[PDB]
Amino acid sequence: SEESQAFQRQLTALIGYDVTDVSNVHDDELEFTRRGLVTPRMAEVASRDPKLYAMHPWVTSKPLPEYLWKKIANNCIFIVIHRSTTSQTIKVSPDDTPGAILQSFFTKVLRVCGRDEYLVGETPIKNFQWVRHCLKNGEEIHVVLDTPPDPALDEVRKECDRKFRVKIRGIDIPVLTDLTVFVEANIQHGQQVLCQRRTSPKPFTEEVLWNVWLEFSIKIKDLPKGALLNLQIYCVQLLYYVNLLLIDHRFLLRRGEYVLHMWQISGSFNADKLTSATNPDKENSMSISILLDNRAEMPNQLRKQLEAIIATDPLNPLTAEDKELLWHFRYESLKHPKAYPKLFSSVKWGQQEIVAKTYQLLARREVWDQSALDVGLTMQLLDCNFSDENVRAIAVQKLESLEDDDVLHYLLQLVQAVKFEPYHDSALARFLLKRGLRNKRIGHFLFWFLRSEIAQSRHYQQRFAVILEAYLRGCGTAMLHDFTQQVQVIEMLQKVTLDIKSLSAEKYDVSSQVISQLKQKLENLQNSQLPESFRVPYDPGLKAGALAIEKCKVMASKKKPLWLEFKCADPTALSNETIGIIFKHGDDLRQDMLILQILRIMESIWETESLDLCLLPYGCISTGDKIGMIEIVKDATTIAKIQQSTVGNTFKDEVLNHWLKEKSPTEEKFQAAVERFVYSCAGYCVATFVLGIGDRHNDNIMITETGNLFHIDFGHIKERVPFVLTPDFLFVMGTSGKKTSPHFQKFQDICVKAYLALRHHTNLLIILFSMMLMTGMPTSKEDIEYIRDALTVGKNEEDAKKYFLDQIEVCRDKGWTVQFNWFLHL
Ligand SMILES: COc1cc(-c2ccc3c(n2)CN(c2cnn(CC#N)c2)C3=O)cnc1OC
Repeated sequence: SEESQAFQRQLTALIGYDVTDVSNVHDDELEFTRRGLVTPRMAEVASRDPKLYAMHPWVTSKPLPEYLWKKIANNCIFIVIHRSTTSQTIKVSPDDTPGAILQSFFTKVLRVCGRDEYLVGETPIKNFQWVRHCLKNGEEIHVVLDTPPDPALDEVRKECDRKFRVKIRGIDIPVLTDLTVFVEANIQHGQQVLCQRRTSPKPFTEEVLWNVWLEFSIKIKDLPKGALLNLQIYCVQLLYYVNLLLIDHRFLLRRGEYVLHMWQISGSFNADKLTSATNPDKENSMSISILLDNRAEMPNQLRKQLEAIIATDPLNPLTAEDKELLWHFRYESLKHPKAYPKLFSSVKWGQQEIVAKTYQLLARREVWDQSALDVGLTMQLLDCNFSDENVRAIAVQKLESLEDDDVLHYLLQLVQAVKFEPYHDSALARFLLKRGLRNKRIGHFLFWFLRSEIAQSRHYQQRFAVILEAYLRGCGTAMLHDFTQQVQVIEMLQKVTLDIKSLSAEKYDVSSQVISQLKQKLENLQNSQLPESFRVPYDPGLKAGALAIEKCKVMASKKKPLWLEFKCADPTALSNETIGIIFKHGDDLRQDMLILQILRIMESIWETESLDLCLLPYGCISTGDKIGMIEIVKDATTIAKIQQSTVGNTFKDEVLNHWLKEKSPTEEKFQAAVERFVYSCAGYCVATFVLGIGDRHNDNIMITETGNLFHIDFGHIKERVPFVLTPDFLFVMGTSGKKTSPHFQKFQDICVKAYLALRHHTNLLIILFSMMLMTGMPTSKEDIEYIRDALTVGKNEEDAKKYFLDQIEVCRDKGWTVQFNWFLHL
């Protein structure tokens, strides 16, 4: 069972989709996966330590960077321990374990003050990510000595040689000028079309019957597992598509009569174009009716030709000659882990004997299994180009080597790669499931990532809902309760936002009656509907309480987002500084998340070289359909507001440096803010250029009261500019027009340092950019090819440097021209 069904309805409301539903299925694949995921779930649930699971220590194995070492040049770290009224400092060694620190206190568990963050485990104090954050931001480590959480709170509820042929019967649309239509049928494996047959064109009426056998060149014997029957309707524009796996989840050849509801084309290779899901909109979609009733040493010239192809970028095209060379010299190629994506692409997957030879090659995998982990290389074997389950599994096996900290870095992109999986049950989906069940911070973000996709994609909601349910059946009752609180808040907040948008007109000014109407709605919610407290979706250590209703406003944007301010539910909190969240409707925040995540990856790439470029990747989490939560960075303003304070537009190079010294109460702070500005500006010019999101308006660029520059709103994105480096930015650097400056020559120094460092991880970035465009930007070959030129691929560090320095010179030669042209719109 009775309560066994009351739990499934809880699960459904938490997921945002009912997995028990068989209304849009043509086989048991979803149900088989739903059952197949119980084993890996139970295995991980039974293997995790309960107390370390409860305290989820956020830690790293990585060295403490050189810049944070200067911050503690004394070899002594101060930790202040609180208990009721008492608070006492303790001199600690960076290498000390929290247990050894605790020993020193009791001679005279640890929880971060105001956060659900624990400094527990056999890790040194220099390796805790909260300690590193204090070091970087020049903060004092305030901790409280309390009782550990009880693990009983994390408990789980007890659970032939013939040619292939397809008969196409016809097509039917409920509602349709007098045009012409035909059906194109493709045998696809990865992005490769193994065979293509078409029907004769028939007039485009609402019922189009053919009754034709489409006999392909491929033998049934030769059909590879994970091959798709891609059925397309053309009129020459592609209007409809649908896919069918030819070999099912139990290795059987697909047979019988099918009535498939198809996807419409709107306005190129999207992840949506690969889905095995059928369109659930039965009343308005197009349907298709089908029937299935079926060694000497290498010459130097060649080794060099082979090395030159192996060394090449992931977006460099492999010619037939390259593919034959790679395939012929496959045992030499196997010696290079970097050759693996190229070598697996040179395989004729439509030939059973070649696939067997490929599997034989995969068995001689000592040099791959030995090799150090390259995530960029691993991600390449997980994109749209690899559809083989054994090729993909060797990538997933490399991921198992990642520490939890690295999982969170790639998690979003890893969840998106599940879209490229032929089957619902994959090594990738099981890996994500196991990692989320092991660490609460991974499971927290995995929930929201999986949820954002269920609510915004019809193409993949069915697969992601089976993965979420498998996670939510193992995360444990406390985790379940947290998600419940969080989902309740978002739902009532979404309600409020839609009502606010409706009252307002299209007029620039947000009505003062509307901002009062909001104040009344938020008061009528807090009284008996809204939960007393919830975990912040984009910062799960941080718990929000009751709204500060007098601080809540509607932002003067045409999407009318909600500026919300909450009290911190934690009594031990160091400050009375409110928690600020932007609740926005209309924008699909997945793109923003994807860009904000690449920003974090670029920060790690930089850390690898002891380089800190002070980026500010603010919290941003897609919570549902066209909705989400955005972190409000406290003590921050837009460059456009600084440009409207002393100037007051309907600009001036002076105002920024003027605003910085006005905001800094001391000279050693103002100059620190100027270096912070020059590093953050360098960082954002570099990051923004390689991503091609450089040409921005002053409005979408912010700065903190500490000179920390940061771009915002990457949603959407004649005279062009590579990045934003307007004369006001140059004024803080102490220059005008074409003039040298100690800070400016240093800014060029940081840019080149940062740019050449990003170029050291070219492959990782290209693959992430491509994956982002494929799974989050609904793209073409040209749009993807941008980053190749941006990262000056195949070029030496000198030519590459001459490129970025000229980019700086473009912004200087253009001044405020492109900036004013942005304002000329308004
Ligand atoms: C509403 O549209 C967006 C805004 C931001 C964004 C992010 C951070 C901040 C803001 N907007 C505004 N803001 C801010 C303004 N004043 N203060 C200081 C305070 N309190 C903070 C931020 O920190 C990010 N993405 C968006 O669209 C996808």
